[PDB]
Amino acid sequence: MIRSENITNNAKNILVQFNTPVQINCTRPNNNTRKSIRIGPGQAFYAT
Amino acid sequence: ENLWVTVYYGVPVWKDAETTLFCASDAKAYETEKHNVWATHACVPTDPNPQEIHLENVTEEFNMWKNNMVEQMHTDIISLWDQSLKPCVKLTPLCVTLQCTNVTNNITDDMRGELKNCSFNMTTELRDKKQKVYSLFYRLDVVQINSNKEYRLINCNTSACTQACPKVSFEPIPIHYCAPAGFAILKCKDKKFNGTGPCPSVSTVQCTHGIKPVVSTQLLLNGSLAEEEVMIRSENITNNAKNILVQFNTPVQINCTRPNNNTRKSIRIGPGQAFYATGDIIGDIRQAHCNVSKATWNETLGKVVKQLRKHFGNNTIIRFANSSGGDLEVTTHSFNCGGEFFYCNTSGLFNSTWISNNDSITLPCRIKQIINMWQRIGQCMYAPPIQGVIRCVSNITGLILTRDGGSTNSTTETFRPGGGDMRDNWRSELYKYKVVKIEPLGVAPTRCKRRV
Amino acid sequence: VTLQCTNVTNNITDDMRGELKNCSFNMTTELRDKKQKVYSLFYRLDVV
Amino acid sequence: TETFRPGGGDMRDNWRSELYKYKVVKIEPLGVAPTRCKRRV
Amino acid sequence: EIVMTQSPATLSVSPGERATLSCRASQSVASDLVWYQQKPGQPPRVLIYEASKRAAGCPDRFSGSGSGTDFTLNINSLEPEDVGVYYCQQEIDWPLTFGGGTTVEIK
Amino acid sequence: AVGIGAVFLGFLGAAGSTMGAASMTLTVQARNLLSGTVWGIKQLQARVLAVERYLRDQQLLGIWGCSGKLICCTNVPWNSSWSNRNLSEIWDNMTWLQWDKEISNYTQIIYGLLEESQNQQEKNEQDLLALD
Amino acid sequence: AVGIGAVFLGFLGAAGSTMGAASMTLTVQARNLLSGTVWGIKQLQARVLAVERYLRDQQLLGIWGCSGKLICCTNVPWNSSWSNRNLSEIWDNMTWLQWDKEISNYTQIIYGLLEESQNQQEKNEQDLLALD
Amino acid sequence: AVGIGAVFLGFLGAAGSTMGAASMTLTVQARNLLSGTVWGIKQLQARVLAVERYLRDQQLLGIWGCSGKLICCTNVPWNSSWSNRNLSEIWDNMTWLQWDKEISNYTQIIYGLLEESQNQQEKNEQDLLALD
Amino acid sequence: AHLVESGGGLTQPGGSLRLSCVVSGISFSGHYMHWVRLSSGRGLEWVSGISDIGDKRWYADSVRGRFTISRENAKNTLYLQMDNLRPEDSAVYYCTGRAILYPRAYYKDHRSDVWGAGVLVTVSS
Amino acid sequence: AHLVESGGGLTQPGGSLRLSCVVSGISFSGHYMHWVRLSSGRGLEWVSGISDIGDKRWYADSVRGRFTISRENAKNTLYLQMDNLRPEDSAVYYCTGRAILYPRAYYKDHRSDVWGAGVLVTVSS
Ligand SMILES: *[C@@H]1O[C@H](CO)[C@@H](O)[C@H](O)[C@H]1NC(C)=O
Ligand SMILES: *[C@@H]1O[C@H](CO)[C@@H](O)[C@H](O)[C@H]1NC(C)=O
Ligand SMILES: *[C@@H]1O[C@H](CO)[C@@H](O)[C@H](O)[C@H]1NC(C)=O
Ligand SMILES: *[C@@H]1O[C@H](CO)[C@@H](O)[C@H](O)[C@H]1NC(C)=O
Ligand SMILES: *[C@@H]1O[C@H](CO)[C@@H](O)[C@H](O)[C@H]1NC(C)=O
Ligand SMILES: *[C@@H]1O[C@H](CO)[C@@H](O)[C@H](O)[C@H]1NC(C)=O
Ligand SMILES: *[C@@H]1O[C@H](CO)[C@@H](O)[C@H](O)[C@H]1NC(C)=O
Ligand SMILES: *[C@@H]1O[C@H](CO)[C@@H](O)[C@H](O)[C@H]1NC(C)=O
Ligand SMILES: *[C@@H]1O[C@H](CO)[C@@H](O)[C@H](O)[C@H]1NC(C)=O
Ligand SMILES: *[C@@H]1O[C@H](CO)[C@@H](O)[C@H](O)[C@H]1NC(C)=O
Ligand SMILES: *[C@@H]1O[C@H](CO)[C@@H](O)[C@H](O)[C@H]1NC(C)=O
Ligand SMILES: *[C@@H]1O[C@H](CO)[C@@H](O)[C@H](O)[C@H]1NC(C)=O
Ligand SMILES: *[C@@H]1O[C@H](CO)[C@@H](O)[C@H](O)[C@H]1NC(C)=O
Ligand SMILES: *[C@@H]1O[C@H](CO)[C@@H](O)[C@H](O)[C@H]1NC(C)=O
Ligand SMILES: *[C@@H]1O[C@H](CO)[C@@H](O)[C@H](O)[C@H]1NC(C)=O
Ligand SMILES: *[C@@H]1O[C@H](CO)[C@@H](O)[C@H](O)[C@H]1NC(C)=O
Ligand SMILES: *[C@@H]1O[C@H](CO)[C@@H](O)[C@H](O)[C@H]1NC(C)=O
Ligand SMILES: *[C@@H]1O[C@H](CO)[C@@H](O)[C@H](O)[C@H]1NC(C)=O
Ligand SMILES: *[C@@H]1O[C@H](CO)[C@@H](O)[C@H](O)[C@H]1NC(C)=O
Ligand SMILES: *[C@@H]1O[C@H](CO)[C@@H](O)[C@H](O)[C@H]1NC(C)=O
Ligand SMILES: *[C@@H]1O[C@H](CO)[C@@H](O)[C@H](O)[C@H]1NC(C)=O
Ligand SMILES: *[C@@H]1O[C@H](CO)[C@@H](O)[C@H](O)[C@H]1NC(C)=O
Ligand SMILES: *[C@@H]1O[C@H](CO)[C@@H](O)[C@H](O)[C@H]1NC(C)=O
Ligand SMILES: *[C@@H]1O[C@H](CO)[C@@H](O)[C@H](O)[C@H]1NC(C)=O
Ligand SMILES: *[C@@H]1O[C@H](CO)[C@@H](O)[C@H](O)[C@H]1NC(C)=O
Ligand SMILES: *[C@@H]1O[C@H](CO)[C@@H](O)[C@H](O)[C@H]1NC(C)=O
Ligand SMILES: *[C@@H]1O[C@H](CO)[C@@H](O)[C@H](O)[C@H]1NC(C)=O
Repeated sequence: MIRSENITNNAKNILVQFNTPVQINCTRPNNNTRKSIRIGPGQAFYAT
Repeated sequence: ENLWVTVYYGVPVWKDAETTLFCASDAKAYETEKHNVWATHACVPTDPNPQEIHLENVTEEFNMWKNNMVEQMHTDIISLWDQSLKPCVKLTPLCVTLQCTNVTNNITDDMRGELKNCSFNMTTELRDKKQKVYSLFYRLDVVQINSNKEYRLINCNTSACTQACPKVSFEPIPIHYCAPAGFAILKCKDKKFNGTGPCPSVSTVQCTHGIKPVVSTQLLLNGSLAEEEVMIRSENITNNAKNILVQFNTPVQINCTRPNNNTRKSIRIGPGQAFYATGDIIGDIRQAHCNVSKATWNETLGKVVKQLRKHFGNNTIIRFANSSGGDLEVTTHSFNCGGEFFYCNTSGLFNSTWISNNDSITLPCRIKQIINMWQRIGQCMYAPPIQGVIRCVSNITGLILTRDGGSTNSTTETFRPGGGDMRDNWRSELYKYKVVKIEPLGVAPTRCKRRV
Repeated sequence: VTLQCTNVTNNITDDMRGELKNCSFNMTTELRDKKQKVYSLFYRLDVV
Repeated sequence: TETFRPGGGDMRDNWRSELYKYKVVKIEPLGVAPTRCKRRV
Repeated sequence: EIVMTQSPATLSVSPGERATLSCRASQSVASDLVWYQQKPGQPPRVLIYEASKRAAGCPDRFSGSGSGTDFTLNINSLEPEDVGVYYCQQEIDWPLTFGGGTTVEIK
Repeated sequence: AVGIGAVFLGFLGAAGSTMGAASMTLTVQARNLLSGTVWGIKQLQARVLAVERYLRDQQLLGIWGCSGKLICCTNVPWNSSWSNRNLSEIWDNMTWLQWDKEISNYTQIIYGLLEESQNQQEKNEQDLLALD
Repeated sequence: AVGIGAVFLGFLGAAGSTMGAASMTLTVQARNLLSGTVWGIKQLQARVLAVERYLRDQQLLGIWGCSGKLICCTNVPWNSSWSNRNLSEIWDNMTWLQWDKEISNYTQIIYGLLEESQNQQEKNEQDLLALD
Repeated sequence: AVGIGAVFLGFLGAAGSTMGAASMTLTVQARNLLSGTVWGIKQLQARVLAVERYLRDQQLLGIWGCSGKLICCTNVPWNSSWSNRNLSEIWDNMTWLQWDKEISNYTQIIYGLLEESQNQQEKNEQDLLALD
Repeated sequence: AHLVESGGGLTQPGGSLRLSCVVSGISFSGHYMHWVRLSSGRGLEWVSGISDIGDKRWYADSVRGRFTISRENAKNTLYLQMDNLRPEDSAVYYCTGRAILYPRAYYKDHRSDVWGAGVLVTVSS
Repeated sequence: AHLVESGGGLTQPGGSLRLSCVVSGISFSGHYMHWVRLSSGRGLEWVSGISDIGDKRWYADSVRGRFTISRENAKNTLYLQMDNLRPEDSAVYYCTGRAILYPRAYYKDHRSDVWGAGVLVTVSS
């Protein structure tokens, strides 16, 4: 289903709705390590 | 035979419910200009003549361990303590290195290494200039970091403290928790009520009596006394992990004082922020102590043991031991005497054995300023010093006891003081109250139909 | 603060060339008097 | 030809795809209408 | 329980003629009696609920009346579509038993 | 000023009595139902719920025909599934609390019968009666 | 009356039916008008707005001669300038929404004659001609 | 009855007028009694107070036999100890504000006299033979 | 309560005129405004009229279509446009308003029939 | 308003079966559900009956105690778990629903009486 307000005008977005869900897998191929750096009294800064 | 439904409005019908309860207090402690941590100037003025109405043939079931009034009260206590500190100074520039020397100065009789004379570099109104000021901290407030040793505060690793407001007072005044119109607060008037089960004497008072929000561990302070005997109330008396709340028939008077004559000095740590620090104690330096009368405490412990023989074993010996361990709020007895937070040893009181067949007990206390209240790791409050000699007279109206694992079944019952959880403190005064919602609508058949 | 950053070029990466930066900087500790010298990995989109 | 490119930016367009079928109305229970009925004195 | 006694099992009448049915009772049923139609191969459906009032979709030919013990079902115009088995079941006591069964065949 | 002395039973005082005695004290538990930073929020949140509970009670008393009546007679018959006791075991052997715990499932069948099948009929019947 | 159940209509169920058939569902839509801190003020202003709307509707209903009245007859005469169409075209041929769209211009005028030219006149006559 | 407008009297439009003439503005004064972070909780409190002040004017009126009534008769005698004149010098030459300004002390003892000699006295007479 | 008028004048047939009736005192929103002209031989005859709520304009049988009536509740003015004129329209035009004060028992006279000072328009070749 | 009931089968006597009637369209929680079986000679014999509000169950005198009935309002499913079978129980079983639609003049037919299609239970040795 294609939904738009004024689809003859190019300045309006077109919200397309799907019938079947296209599956997408997203990953980060990195084993980061969270390191807590204490920056103040009761404050921490978690860094890579 | 020709039964028609009829509507009755105003029937005496209630069901148990949980609802918000507002505040009420006496107008004598309400019009005063001295502000309290427990805001009371926003409370409703109380009724001069409360309506205590007795119900005949009403047997209602109360449960003090699943009581929502205690949780609502605890939420209100935490909220009030949170919002009363927002206006005061944030003591975040206090986290600097400290060069502390032990105060071995002009008396130092038994306060050997408790008071520390700490000098630190502090900011001022001008951000590019720094001042060298000194303050007298306690041993519980400082910790070493690796003569003039290097120190730091105990909180600076965990949190940043907010200094308490110097004009507010941590004095518990009575608070009446009242239910909205359309609700009711039942009251168990039974004298043998253990906290759970049916109560034959139920009264529908409009709202509760004055419940003072007293901060205490291991010694329930002044409040509601039991009417006839020493009452033991436990959620499960056959459980080793349930606290044993005890009420007292007679109150045990405890006198607590600080013999030091403290001096408050203002250290301006910014544009409009002042750090009220300990100056120099003039006169005599002595350890702060609480004394409990030995004749009264022995009779009171004797009444506790005698009423504890029914629950466990009538020939089983009862032995009182000191606290096991943990944090200072659980290990020692903590309270609030005029704004100064004590942490008193209870080894003098809970040291006895009881076979089935005129002095004072001096308790050595330990004053701490930087405290972690309500066991919240991340929020701390700095109590400012109070100049002059302080003294409190208080009624020990109860105990919080923790039982260890039963050795060889029922041979000896070792009871130690517990505490730590602040919901057990409000349970000693809200045990007899519960909140019900009232449904006045009711349908019932009669022989009368509507005349058309 | 003034982050002193270098390119990573560790392991074998992949030509993620110039995407991760190894930044070392002076950060305050719990005490106001003392300072730390900690290091952290920052993406190229975060650092200027 | 009609060249289409992806958009984005306005975050409200994500929730227009879920809230397109719902709308909120207020309800007025009072109403007047003519009959032959009149009340007594 | 309130036993239900019905008419004889066959009242086969040629179409276009008014057919009259009835079913008896042991004790009083008052106004709570219904009627059903089960075609062969079809689940049953109601005709006259509360012994006087027609259901939805039923034609004007199906009419029922009666109170107390004796009740009557009146079929004004008979149709070849109206072949089926007739039942009446009480609804004032608890067991809710049905009728014996009356089968009308098309002549 | 004939007749001297004044003692009231108090609010909810007939709760242990039977329904035949607690239905004679309906004025006491009706007049006292409303009677007209934190602790500024909870006081506000309490006197909103105090008005809402009263108005929900009065709306459900005004949509049936009992607008301002303490004892209200209606036209729905009492079906035997709700209770099988013949009046005596209700009004002389049972309190109102036990009656609430007995008819608690059927508080929506009874209410819908009070509204739709009878009160919405009674106003329309009065409409057709005063039409001519 | 032994094997029957209980199924009700539901809120706004007769919105597509005609006003002659949707005039007997008024008790169904008269129930859900009342329905009994960080972002607790959207739940606290919503519980006062509904109370205010319900009380405004009740007070507007009660300043007429209709106290606790679902279908209330008034002897305010119907004007021909508000709707020229007659009976059997309103109650059998339109729903309530179309009639509301037709009468939304003159509803303030109709409320003014139900208030001023009827109630404070019938109540003044009750305390004058009758009840001395 | 055609070709003429309809202009309504504004709020408090008969403030300065005789009480007989101001007795026909009761619907005018009763319609506008309900009116349909920082700066959000104070007006919420004001709306709750306005709702709770709309009540106790319907709850003082409702406990007597005048609920839903604008002009209500009461069986309570007017003793001459209060400020009393003839009806020609009250309803024809005198405003409502002046009448409130004379009886400013006796209005409280009237409300105590309407809950004692109107109700709980005639109410007990009704309770002598209540249900037939 | 003064219905002051303006506009108009002497114009050849086929011209366009607009008459302005600025109102004061009375409530313009709830007033049914008319337009009645007074001519020699046929004095005080109806022309147009507009409702108080709505924008329904009722006209006479003879002069329908040749006049356009409009009102504005913001500037509190009433208009009448005079297009496609005929020589029988030489008359003085009165701006009048009618409303029923609804208390009716509070108001002794509930007839709010307000009139105004007429302006004279004439049409000739 | 469709009742897709299932179950049945051929089983020796003394066994157990589970007839599940799946309810769609109508309000299941407000409907009074019974069970009616039909065999040769036993014209529409009653089996069981369950309520809509409350869990009171009523059984016939011949089949009392052996059989059990249950329902889930969140699942719209009705079960008649047969136990201790007898050869006279060989019948086709109808999932029956009964309710009165209480706005009884807006509904001209204030009676549901919708019954299921029917599943056949055959028991023999
Ligand atoms: C949406 O559909 C309606 C009815 O089919 C139609 O009138 C309208 O023009 C459509 N709008 C668009 C943007 O397609
Ligand atoms: C849509 O856009 C066109 C031109 O792009 C414009 O003429 C029109 O007014 C717009 N709006 C509509 C069709 O509602
Ligand atoms: C309580 O029960 C006793 C015995 O039935 C009765 O005499 C008494 O009146 C009852 N009390 C109340 C609540 O009236
Ligand atoms: C603490 O040390 C300061 C100097 O740093 C000194 O002036 C002061 O007297 C000392 N106070 C005590 C109690 O020793
Ligand atoms: C404060 O800072 C000065 C230098 O600015 C230093 O000489 C002194 O030792 C410091 N005092 C402390 C850390 O107590
Ligand atoms: C408390 O007393 C009740 C009797 O009133 C009893 O049933 C219950 O077991 C007791 N509970 C404990 C923990 O002693
Ligand atoms: C302590 O108890 C005594 C009774 O022995 C009482 O008079 C006194 O007021 C109590 N003190 C409090 C509650 O602070
Ligand atoms: C109390 O403790 C015993 C033993 O620890 C346990 O069996 C029981 O379930 C507990 N709870 C009660 C009695 O409610
Ligand atoms: C506490 O002090 C009061 C007077 O201040 C005295 O009467 C009482 O005996 C003291 N109690 C103890 C335990 O010292
Ligand atoms: C007083 O305490 C001792 C133990 O310290 C105990 O043996 C003695 O029995 C107690 N006296 C009384 C009267 O209980
Ligand atoms: C405990 O023993 C004593 C005897 O000295 C007796 O009076 C008391 O009732 C006993 N309590 C029990 C068995 O609970
Ligand atoms: C308890 O008393 C014992 C003496 O037997 C002592 O060793 C222990 O440190 C004490 N613990 C506390 C927490 O006071
Ligand atoms: C309490 O007293 C005991 C024995 O007197 C002692 O061992 C202990 O260190 C003291 N302090 C604490 C905090 O337990
Ligand atoms: C208990 O008291 C006795 C004598 O008063 C003492 O010898 C013993 O050490 C004390 N025990 C504890 C744990 O305080
Ligand atoms: C405590 O010190 C203050 C001055 O700081 C003095 O006025 C007061 O008398 C002293 N009190 C005692 C008991 O020494
Ligand atoms: C980043 O540089 C530091 C030296 O400042 C080094 O210790 C660290 O291993 C480097 N990190 C990586 C990922 O190479
Ligand atoms: C950190 O401070 C040192 C001096 O203490 C300086 O040499 C170094 O450049 C600083 N690191 C920065 C600015 O990244
Ligand atoms: C109904 O119960 C009442 C109880 O008083 C009894 O008098 C009456 O006989 C009962 N009716 C039947 C039919 O059992
Ligand atoms: C009415 O009572 C009968 C008999 O118990 C019951 O079967 C039926 O379900 C009830 N109906 C309603 C609507 O309560
Ligand atoms: C009255 O309504 C009927 C509709 O049945 C219509 O035929 C008739 O013309 C109407 N009469 C008038 C005068 O509008
Ligand atoms: C009916 O409406 C007309 C408007 O065309 C108005 O002139 C007339 O006064 C109204 N009738 C009544 C009784 O107000
Ligand atoms: C003001 O007084 C006069 C007295 O003649 C009266 O006519 C007028 O109606 C009064 N004011 C109003 C508008 O009520
Ligand atoms: C009128 O007032 C007098 C004196 O103030 C009093 O005696 C009399 O009872 C009053 N009348 C009534 C009806 O109360
Ligand atoms: C009041 O005026 C009326 C006029 O109708 C008169 O009959 C009556 O006697 C007067 N009352 C007094 C007390 O003057
Ligand atoms: C009402 O009280 C005031 C003050 O006591 C008094 O001046 C006034 O005269 C009183 N009113 C009457 C009508 O007497
Ligand atoms: C209602 O008023 C609007 C605006 O004045 C108008 O467009 C519409 O035609 C009117 N409807 C009726 C039925 O008078
Ligand atoms: C009401 O329902 C509950 C659970 O569904 C049931 O236990 C109870 O018996 C029911 N009440 C009656 C009177 O049947």
